[PDB]
Amino acid sequence: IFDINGEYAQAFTGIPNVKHTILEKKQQKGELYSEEYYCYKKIPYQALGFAGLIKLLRPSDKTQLPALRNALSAINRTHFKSRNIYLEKDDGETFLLYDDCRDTNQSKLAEWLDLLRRRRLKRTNVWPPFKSLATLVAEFGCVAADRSNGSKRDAFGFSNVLPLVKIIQQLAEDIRFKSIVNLNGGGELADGGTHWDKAMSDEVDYFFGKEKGQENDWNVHIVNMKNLAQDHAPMLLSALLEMFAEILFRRGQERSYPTVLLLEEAHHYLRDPYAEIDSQIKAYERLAKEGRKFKC
Amino acid sequence: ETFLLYDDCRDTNQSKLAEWLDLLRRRRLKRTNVWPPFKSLATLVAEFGCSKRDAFGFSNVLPLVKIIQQLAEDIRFKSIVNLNGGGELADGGTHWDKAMSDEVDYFFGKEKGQENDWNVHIVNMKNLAQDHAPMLLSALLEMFAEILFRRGQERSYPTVLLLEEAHHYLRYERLAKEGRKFKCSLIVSTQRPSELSPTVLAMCSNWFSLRLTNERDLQALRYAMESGNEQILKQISGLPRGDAVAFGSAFNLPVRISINQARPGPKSSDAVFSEEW
Amino acid sequence: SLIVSTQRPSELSPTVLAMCSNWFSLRLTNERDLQALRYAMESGNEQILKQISGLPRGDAVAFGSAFNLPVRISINQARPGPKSSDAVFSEEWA
Repeated sequence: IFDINGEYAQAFTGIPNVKHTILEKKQQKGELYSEEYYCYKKIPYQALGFAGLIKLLRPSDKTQLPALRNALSAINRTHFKSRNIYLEKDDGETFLLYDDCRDTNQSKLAEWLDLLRRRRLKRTNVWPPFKSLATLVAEFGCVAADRSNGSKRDAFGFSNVLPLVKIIQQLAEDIRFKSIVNLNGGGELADGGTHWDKAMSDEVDYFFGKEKGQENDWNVHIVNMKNLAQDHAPMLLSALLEMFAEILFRRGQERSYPTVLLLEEAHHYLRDPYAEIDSQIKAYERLAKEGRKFKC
Repeated sequence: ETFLLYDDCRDTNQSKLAEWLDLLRRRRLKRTNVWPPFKSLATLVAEFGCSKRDAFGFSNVLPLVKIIQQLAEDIRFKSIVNLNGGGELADGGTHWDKAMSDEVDYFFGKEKGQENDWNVHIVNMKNLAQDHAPMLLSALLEMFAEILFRRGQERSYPTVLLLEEAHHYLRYERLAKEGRKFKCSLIVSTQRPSELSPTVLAMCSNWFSLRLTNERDLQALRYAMESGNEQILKQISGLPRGDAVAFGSAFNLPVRISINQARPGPKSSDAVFSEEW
Repeated sequence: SLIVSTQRPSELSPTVLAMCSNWFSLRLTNERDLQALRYAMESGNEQILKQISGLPRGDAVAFGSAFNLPVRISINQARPGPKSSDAVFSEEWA
């Protein structure tokens, strides 16, 4: 059941074999079922998705699309520190700089692009801070390298991207959204080289469940909250539909578990009236189509 | 002299790019013997989006390139279209006809005079996404019609087509009209006739109607009759399962026929909720 | 002078059918076509109209300014006739 407003909790007291969640310790038969037995759950900012991040970035200004695409595409093979903007040398020597914005040895961007397309560069195994994406976005577009033995600085591009940088950083500087994200981190990494499979298997196993022949602890998954967002809640609720549709399609007929959903008040969030993009329409249309293929 | 096209709007040697684009316009290059990938068109569009240059002019081409870059990577669409490329190309200016003809000959039977290794061509498409299905199916149908136009009657053979749930993809429209001329036949099966094309229904010469309840479905079907009567429309609303009402050019009077059962039955898979436990 | 041959009176331009001094009508079961014809039908003639909905093969109703009075005509076959192709799929599937 995918609740929206917190009123069904009143009448559902005293039901055996129920897993309860609101927005490790497991109890069982022999203990009464009552209130004030709630848990918490947090969603990170990486789970929104590549298409979701693109939609929230809403690139509709000149040549910002290639910059955003390459900024999002240049995260696994980028060397960056907290406050040290320098270019890693292949030979080994280090020429340190300062925080000042000055053009130095940046002509090797072509070499870095060729090397990262070759897929023989050192990778990054840390959890990227949110401000890293903003730094990468701000970095591209400003510098325009010359053809040979020269440089050119243009303030027109900086003026054009000033609305871009303000709209991307001011909205990210918010407090209403900040109360539902957890930064504890400290997960674990699996070796073998197929870690990309793990990066999706973890959530499809924990949040969605296992396949037949295996054992999962929770059998019902209630989602309910009191805090509501006027312009952000429907997107986040619809954000879960695209990932679920992708998971259901990839599962195939080999693995498929029956699921009964009870989404409520669809017209509030299924079709948002202040948005023009029709991407979500195909998303829930495909989800509805997939509801027929298997037991859903 | 060697030149390469870039990806991230790279500006390199713009003085000699003008002669490159002029030669490309006048076609003074070397022919390629392989099929480029589908993103080659996107790269060409980026190159052609374009002394000093103004970003205002280049800003006009963002929607198509962003749509292409947001649609190509999807597994659902990539599961259907083959983007391997690199196919062998013949020398000349009739490459399109060969590529069309190969697929048409393989999929929709062969030309008159050539023996075939089959007589029934069953096609299973249950995983195809209906968001992209109608355009592909309509394109295939119109390509078949365009190929059939050149064939003529003297080089054609009788063909029969069966289409279940045809209202989804029947929505480009010349196949039905030219079917009589090019010796073709069709069978339309559907469940909501209100969505059927207004012209396609009138062309049909025989009618089989089962239990149909909605007024709008029987409001338009009333409007598109040519050889029926008004004395059987009442029994439509209460037709039992397995009973049909027929009127056309095969019966002197309309007949209430109970259809015989054909063995074996079709693949009707039932999701049992108690066996799986 | 013009001769109009058609099967859908509702698909004709409404101002050209009324200009025709004479008329003909073979079997027509669609009510919307019969109503369109009756919109330009001579008054006082109703019994022959009931045959129009049920005229058998090759029967015509003649009413106009070139006939003494309406009559149900049995048209006679002319030899040779039209092409009458009507391609048959059994003969090529033997």
